[PDB]
Amino acid sequence: LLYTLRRPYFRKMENQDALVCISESVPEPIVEWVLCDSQGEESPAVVKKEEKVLHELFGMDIRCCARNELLFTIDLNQTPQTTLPQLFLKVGEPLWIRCKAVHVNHGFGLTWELENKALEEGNYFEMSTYSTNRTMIRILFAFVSSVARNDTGYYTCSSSKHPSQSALVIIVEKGFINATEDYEIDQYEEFCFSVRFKAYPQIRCTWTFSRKSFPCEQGYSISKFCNHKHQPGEYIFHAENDDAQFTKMFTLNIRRKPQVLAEASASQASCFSDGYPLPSWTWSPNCTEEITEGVWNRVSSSTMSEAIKGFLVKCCAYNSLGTSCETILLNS
Amino acid sequence: TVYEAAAVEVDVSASITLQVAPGNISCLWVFKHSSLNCQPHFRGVVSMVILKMTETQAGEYLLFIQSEATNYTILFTVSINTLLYTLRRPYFRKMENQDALVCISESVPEPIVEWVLCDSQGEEESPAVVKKEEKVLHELFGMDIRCCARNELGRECTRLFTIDLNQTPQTTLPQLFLKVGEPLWIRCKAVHVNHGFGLTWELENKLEEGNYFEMSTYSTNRTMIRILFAFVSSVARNDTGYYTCSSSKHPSQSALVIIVEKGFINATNSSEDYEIDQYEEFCFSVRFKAYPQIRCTWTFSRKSFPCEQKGLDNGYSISKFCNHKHQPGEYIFHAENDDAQFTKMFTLNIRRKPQVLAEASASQASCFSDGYPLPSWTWKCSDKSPEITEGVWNSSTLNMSCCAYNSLTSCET
Amino acid sequence: FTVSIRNTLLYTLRRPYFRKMENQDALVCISESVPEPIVEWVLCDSQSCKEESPAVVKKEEKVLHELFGMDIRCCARNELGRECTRLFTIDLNQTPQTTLPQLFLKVGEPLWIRCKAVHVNHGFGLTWELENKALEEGNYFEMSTYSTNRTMIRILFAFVSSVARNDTGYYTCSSSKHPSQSALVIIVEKGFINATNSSEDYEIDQYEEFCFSVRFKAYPQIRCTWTFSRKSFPCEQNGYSISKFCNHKHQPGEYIFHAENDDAQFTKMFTLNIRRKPQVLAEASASQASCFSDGYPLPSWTWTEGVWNRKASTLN
Amino acid sequence: LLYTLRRPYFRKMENQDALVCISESVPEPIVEWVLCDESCKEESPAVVKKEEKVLHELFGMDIRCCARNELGRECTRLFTIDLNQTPQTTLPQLFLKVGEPLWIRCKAVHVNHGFGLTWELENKALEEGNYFEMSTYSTNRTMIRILFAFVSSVARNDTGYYTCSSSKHPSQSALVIIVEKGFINATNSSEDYEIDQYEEFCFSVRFKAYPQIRCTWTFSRKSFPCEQKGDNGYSISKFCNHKHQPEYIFHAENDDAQFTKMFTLNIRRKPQVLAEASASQASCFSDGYPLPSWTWNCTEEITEGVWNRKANRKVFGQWVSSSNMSEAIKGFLVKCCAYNSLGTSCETILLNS
Amino acid sequence: TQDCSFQHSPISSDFAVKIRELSDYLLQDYPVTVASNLQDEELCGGLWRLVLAQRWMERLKTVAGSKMQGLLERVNTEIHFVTKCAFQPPPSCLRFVQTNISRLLQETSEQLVALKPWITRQNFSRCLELQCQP
Amino acid sequence: QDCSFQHSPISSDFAVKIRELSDYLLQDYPVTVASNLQDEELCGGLWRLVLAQRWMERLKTVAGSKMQGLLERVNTEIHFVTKCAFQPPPSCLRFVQTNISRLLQETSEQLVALKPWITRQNFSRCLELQCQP
Amino acid sequence: MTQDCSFQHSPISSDFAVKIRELSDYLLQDYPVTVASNLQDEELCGGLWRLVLAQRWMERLKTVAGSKMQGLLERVNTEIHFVTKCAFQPPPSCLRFVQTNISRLLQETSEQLVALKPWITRQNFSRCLELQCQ
Amino acid sequence: SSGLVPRGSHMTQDCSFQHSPISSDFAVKIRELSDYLLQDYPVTVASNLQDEELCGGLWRLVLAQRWMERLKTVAGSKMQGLLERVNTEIHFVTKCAFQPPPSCLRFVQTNISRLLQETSEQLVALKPWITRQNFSRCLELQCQP
Ligand SMILES: *[C@@H]1O[C@H](CO)[C@@H](O[C@@H]2O[C@H](CO)[C@@H](O)[C@H](O)[C@H]2NC(C)=O)[C@H](O)[C@H]1NC(C)=O
Ligand SMILES: *[C@@H]1O[C@H](CO)[C@@H](O)[C@H](O)[C@H]1NC(C)=O
Ligand SMILES: *[C@@H]1O[C@H](CO)[C@@H](O)[C@H](O)[C@H]1NC(C)=O
Ligand SMILES: *[C@@H]1O[C@H](CO)[C@@H](O)[C@H](O)[C@H]1NC(C)=O
Ligand SMILES: *[C@@H]1O[C@H](CO)[C@@H](O)[C@H](O)[C@H]1NC(C)=O
Repeated sequence: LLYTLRRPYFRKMENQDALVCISESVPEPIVEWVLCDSQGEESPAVVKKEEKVLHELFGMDIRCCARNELLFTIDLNQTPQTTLPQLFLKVGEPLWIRCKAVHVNHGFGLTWELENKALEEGNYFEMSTYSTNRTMIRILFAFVSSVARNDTGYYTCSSSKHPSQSALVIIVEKGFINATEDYEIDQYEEFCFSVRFKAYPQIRCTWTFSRKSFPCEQGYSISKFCNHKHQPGEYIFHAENDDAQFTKMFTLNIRRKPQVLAEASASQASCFSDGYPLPSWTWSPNCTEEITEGVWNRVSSSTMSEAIKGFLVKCCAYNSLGTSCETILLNS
Repeated sequence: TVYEAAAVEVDVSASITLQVAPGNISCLWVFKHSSLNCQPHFRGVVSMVILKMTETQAGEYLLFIQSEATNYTILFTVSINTLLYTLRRPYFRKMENQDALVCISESVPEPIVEWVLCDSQGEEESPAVVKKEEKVLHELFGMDIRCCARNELGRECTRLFTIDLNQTPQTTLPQLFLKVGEPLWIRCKAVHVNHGFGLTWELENKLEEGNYFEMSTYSTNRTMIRILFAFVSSVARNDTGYYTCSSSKHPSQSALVIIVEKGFINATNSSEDYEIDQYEEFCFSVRFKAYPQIRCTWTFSRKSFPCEQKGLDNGYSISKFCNHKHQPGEYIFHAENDDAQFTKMFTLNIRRKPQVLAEASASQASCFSDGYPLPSWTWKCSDKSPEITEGVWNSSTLNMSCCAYNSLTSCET
Repeated sequence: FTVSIRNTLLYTLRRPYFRKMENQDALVCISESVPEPIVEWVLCDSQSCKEESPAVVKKEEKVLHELFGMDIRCCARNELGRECTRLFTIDLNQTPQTTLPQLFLKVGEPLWIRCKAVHVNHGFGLTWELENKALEEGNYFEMSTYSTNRTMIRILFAFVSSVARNDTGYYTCSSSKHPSQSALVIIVEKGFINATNSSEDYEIDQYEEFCFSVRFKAYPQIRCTWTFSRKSFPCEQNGYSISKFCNHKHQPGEYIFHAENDDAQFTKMFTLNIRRKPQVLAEASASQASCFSDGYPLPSWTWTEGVWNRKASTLN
Repeated sequence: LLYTLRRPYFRKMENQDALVCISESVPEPIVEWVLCDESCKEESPAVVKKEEKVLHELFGMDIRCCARNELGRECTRLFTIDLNQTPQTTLPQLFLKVGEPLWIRCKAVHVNHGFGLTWELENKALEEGNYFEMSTYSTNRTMIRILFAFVSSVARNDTGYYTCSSSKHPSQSALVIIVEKGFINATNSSEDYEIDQYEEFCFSVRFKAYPQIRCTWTFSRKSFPCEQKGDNGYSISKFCNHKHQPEYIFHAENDDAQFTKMFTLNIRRKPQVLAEASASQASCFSDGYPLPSWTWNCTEEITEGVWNRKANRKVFGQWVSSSNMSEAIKGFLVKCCAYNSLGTSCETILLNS
Repeated sequence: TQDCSFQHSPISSDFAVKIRELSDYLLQDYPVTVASNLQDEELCGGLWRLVLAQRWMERLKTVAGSKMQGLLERVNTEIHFVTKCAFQPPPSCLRFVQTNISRLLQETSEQLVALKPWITRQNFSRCLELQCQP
Repeated sequence: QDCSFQHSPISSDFAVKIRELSDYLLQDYPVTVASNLQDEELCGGLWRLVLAQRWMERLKTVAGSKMQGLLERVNTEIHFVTKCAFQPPPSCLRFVQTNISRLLQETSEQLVALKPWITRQNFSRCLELQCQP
Repeated sequence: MTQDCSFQHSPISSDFAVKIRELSDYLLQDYPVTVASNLQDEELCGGLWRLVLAQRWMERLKTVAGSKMQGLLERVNTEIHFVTKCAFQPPPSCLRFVQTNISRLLQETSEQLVALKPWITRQNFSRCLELQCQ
Repeated sequence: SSGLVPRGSHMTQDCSFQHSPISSDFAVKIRELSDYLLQDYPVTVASNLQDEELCGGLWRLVLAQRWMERLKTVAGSKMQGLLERVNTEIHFVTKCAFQPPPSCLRFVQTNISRLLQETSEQLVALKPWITRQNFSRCLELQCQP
């Protein structure tokens, strides 16, 4: 039931007080209405009803899904989820905002309003039903057949026994992705790459690295990737919708622990190879502490001197995580 | 009155917190013979946090509330007892008053006793199976009836042994095993249209008065289901034998009862040592007949993985392991029940590919080193230009002071 | 064995009379006639065609039980013909009739006056007043039935076994939910025919539309006949009845109207109409005191040389 | 507008076992089904009318569609053959123009239901789509059965002798005559008649004609319609209001045929001899009779002197005429007589200047 | 205080005809009910049973065919006057016994005949409370 | 005695006589219908019509003067079943109480379904009413 | 002979009291049904005769019950349907019925089944086929 | 008078609904109750309610409401819930001080199926007017005569 081909739209059946799901696709898809008992979820405890025409519009999470393998709510009775919700849509799409309110007696009303102004007669409709003891729930929907710049603005619903809650409608262009890097970690740390983005419509995302591309678990939405497998390199996140694209390059590195086991010396010249992100080198009567000044100057390795006097000499790698060394003889 | 209850177990002298329409709903904590003030937060949550669980802390902790009621009282029992924990499988006992069963599962801590009745393969794994936590079941008709006990240790379940005369003739005479003293329960269900049919039990063929009883009910369009189950309070060697049920409109189905003096695990360990074939789709197997359902574990090197202890259509249960990952070595299967233990060692020798020479040594002579299960080397002199010669030595290495022979190698001298 | 249909030649047909059957509330039609007649009860609506059966109903039974209805009349028919007597009704629902009906009957005959009133519910009564005075116990009876919605029709009949001068007078019925309607009873000693006869002679032009008329108050219903020259034609016979005759055909002469009932007779002579005409003609030349000029002209002027003979249609 | 009133036709409703009346007209007409019971339907108290399109209760004695528009009233009666009933016209003839729909209903009543009905076109079976049978119960467990035979559009092919036989009744038959255009068959001949003076005489015309003809009896200029009444088979039209007035022409015509018959009439009366007249030296009498014949002591002898009789000098205009010089030689009183089938009459004239 | 009396007679003269006409289309053994324990007071007796018979004419109309509804209603009108009075609902102690509809109609006719000479002469105020037999 | 109809005993206006009887009937009058008649594609409707016919006679005995005529008129529509020597019901035949409206409706349905076959089938085996085993 | 009634195996189910309590939960307790007022005292046939009559009521009730009420009635009908296995003769003319609450009918039916449970398979009920009056 | 308004000397009759008390799913709660009811259970309907184009349906709903309460008292555990659920759909009539029925009001016995059907139709017809009309004159139930 993924959002493939043209996403579902809504239309109120002219005959009765009920909604109809119009999802476009080539081959026609499976149109199923799903009403959840709580705010959430897809867990098999809620109610799925494949009918294309829904009559029981009262309920917590109502959403229509188009499948075939090719509803914005304001609860005055409930606490606000976010500070001033934003509803984005492309010009031409149908706006649908359902306002629900629960009161003890039926003595209460619900009203929709724009920026301090009344709503059009063919842009509103209200339903009502009874709950628990003698409770009354009311749904006052507002709808736009085809949106335009004219219809963009702050919509609010107020009740004659409830606090006025609002939401702003943003309706411009045909598709956007708004999202705001190099990293390095020690071989022991648990890390996840992250990307926060506010984008519409629902984007198709892909986390690719070297050639191996893996999909993602997508106010804003945050996509994550944790199967790094401590493998270093460029992890590129490419996300795109119908009228917009995006790509973010993430560099990754490992701990600066130096391996100095690669000792080597040609006759009359010597050096050591250091496998560490940040190497820094150091070259008889003294107990292996006297520093040899040297003649020459010093994932990747690093390299040192030319012979003057023959003896055993130690050479060290230095990094954020201390030191490591190896000793070579200056003979031939 | 309204009063709620809950069981708590004190784990070490540690500091733990106990928490449980957002509005002005009055609160009052009532500790063990002492009062306690409140601090409510919000939906709505109140808490009582204890630092270092002392012998004084342990016991009665009540919490009374008042908002949409005169009294809304809760109570919690904090237990300090120390290590005498148990989880004895559920047993059955018919309620003395009427024709209904009761589940008696013993355990420390006390467990949740839930009855589960679900259709036996229609179309376990609760897709639409019915779970009913009641400890007393009255609707003993139909489906696969099994009771489950769940405490801090885990979940042990006992299924009610059924003989459906209405169901297909099973070409394998079922065996029922149980330890002396345990209660025997064998329910016989038969479905017939018209209600005109009787059911009869016989162990000595040719049963005790207080060992049999029958119930009956109607189904779909005037159908009739009859339950004639047999029960033994405490079994003994006397009660072991072949039990059969016959109906006056159905074919006589039977099952044999085997009494076990103690818990047992019988498993015929065969082959023991094995070898991989690079592409052979193999799975290690173990067939076993054991009374208490055994707890099994497949361990190797240090990595221990549990098992799919599935039952075979012969009486015994066959456990399998396929995630060998072509890794060679000792795969040990340790399985154990309430009064018995078992362990089987499975050796494995895959490799199947020769590994060539690598060492060049001036000391005595150069070395060989071969990674193949039992190689045979020859020392050779006829290399590039031209002989069999002797090589004395103290993967399979060889001092020569060499070519491998296998079934499916090369070197430079 | 001896009841033959061959007997005396007297024969009669006395109009039907009414008599209430024993205790039960039902009426009986007693019509006398030497050859016994067919006694048929007819119940009609707002009547008047006696040969129409889609609304009007005929029931030949001699004993009628369903006395509720608009026009109830009994009819006797036997060889001589068909004489009928209508049951006098007073409908308090029917609009106030600006006429005060008059009921005539010969001393000895039985008086019958049915008062029918229809009210929404049964809550209402009916009462007869013999000129604002009490009625005899054996002279009234009340029947009742339900109609259409929860409607109630009430009948309050008044009857006299044999009438006399004593019983003549103004009868009225009042209802305890309707306006009091009345009718006067006139007793007669022998049948009568009262007619003015104030148009013995008449005069009209050659193309005028005219009908001879006769207004008369007579009882019982008279047998009328308009005879002229030899040709006799029957007639199509406010309180009085007016008989008319229009087929004059501008023919002049004596048109005599003879009307008679069982105990009375009448005859009225209606003289010529005449019209205008010139009509000239010549008579015999061999004549003393004028030759004479005939040719009947017009009643206007009925008929150079002086001294003519006497003229009387023709001028001699 | 071209106003019309085409007679009703029949069509069985495709859905159920019921008939439908299709009458064409401009303006649209009143279509009323009338079931009389008796093959006459003279009056209207026993007769039952049901003005509704499509008749379902097809059982009954005289079923005829009927009624029309402002033009008048045109009716088509459903041809019936009652096997239970007495034979009507022995061998009935059914005439209809090619293209019209043939409809023949066969009704039979039997005590029990054990009986069948069958149609046959002269010892040969009928087509499946040319028949349909219905049945219902009557009085004390009686059963009535109707097996109609129908032709959608007739042709010469369909003309012939049709017979209905029942498996408990006598086989009655009727012949079907198909016609190419309307016809009027009547014994057309120049008929002359002569009444006496007061006798009751009626002019008659027997005719077998289809469709129903519009008739008119005209004389001099005064035209009066006719009682075109129809037991023989043909229809006989009559006219009796002659008023003893002495050419009565009968003009009858249908949609595709015409007819006219000339009837001469006379009044044989006893002669009137009262018209005596005599000029000087010439004397004669005038005789008014259809058959005059003259005769010319006092009035005892016949004189055969002077004559001047009136010969046939009135061809085609021979209706009413008087008749004769009787020249003076000797003066005296003389009698002159008229003679006819009904005796004699005379008058006497003097021979003077 | 609630009174019950008839100044003008509500019983029609042709009631026996409307009952014989209904009976002609009824299956005589159709089950109806009659009170088994009515106290039977010399003034209220027939009136109480007519109230009960009246209650049956309404119940029967609901299960009757198009034309049977008219016959029932026509008999209902003959005894509908009992509803002019505020008769209290039947007491808890009133028991009913199953009887033929022919028996119910016959009894109803008998009650109207006996009630005819007294319907306008008596005060039926005490009949409003239906009473149970000792 | 053999059982077949050469000529159709079912009239064309039977549904009218049943609607007319139903118009004067109290729809909830208790009659009975067979509860365990054997499943027989040929005798089924015929057996039920025989039983419905048996009810039309029983009803006539308790019907009023005018109701007797309506019953008899519907009785004539299904009286043909008596032309056959149908054996008395077996001991195993059980009846269930139903509304007279249901009996009349079913009778109409049985006649409709039987109409096209009444003259084409031999009903000799229907004379013995059978129960479902 | 007039014998043909006995049960070798008990037709009374163990969960019958549950199906009656489930029906009772959806019924209006005051709904009018009937019980025989004149059944002869017989000690063996008594409960069986009343169950036959209660059974006759479960069929009549199903015809006027709603979609879901039909199921509850039928489910209680199955509990006492065994009475139809025997050829019980139609009720006699002398049998009189008295109106009672459907709650009373259901309660009595439950009581009859309980008392009949220990005897249903031990007795010969051939003489019960003819219902008798007192 | 039990404490009348101190501003208007000519009474203070009030009965109107600012917000519609009739729910949109009322026909469902009635069909659900009807599914467990014996359709021929005897209830009553007013036989002589005065013809009043404004109060008519409201008076009958008040009466139907009075029946829902009486029925709950004789209903089984589960039937009580179905009745109460239908009672809530028409309980709003009690928000107004409807006077007790007059002595002239006569009732006729009818099937509970008929009562439920007409209650449904009364709510449907009342739905478009419940908030637009003043029902103050409906508080006194009136008889035909
Ligand atoms: C009796 O039934 C009829 C049909 O329902 C109705 O009668 C009409 O009632 C109105 C209002 O009173 C009058 O204006 C008509 O003149 C009545 N017509 C007839 C034919 O009676 C009414 O419902 C009922 N009541 C009355 C008084 O007739
Ligand atoms: C509402 O209903 C529930 C369930 O019956 C009940 O517990 C609660 O008390 C009711 N509320 C009120 C205010 O009565
Ligand atoms: C029953 O079992 C007990 C204990 O095993 C024994 O003493 C007794 O004899 C046995 N009896 C029978 C009948 O098996
Ligand atoms: C299990 O094995 C033991 C040991 O040989 C034997 O005594 C016992 O009978 C076996 N039991 C079963 C049921 O295999
Ligand atoms: C009739 O007149 C006589 C005269 O003596 C009188 O006695 C009688 O009372 C009058 N009334 C009636 C009704 O006879």
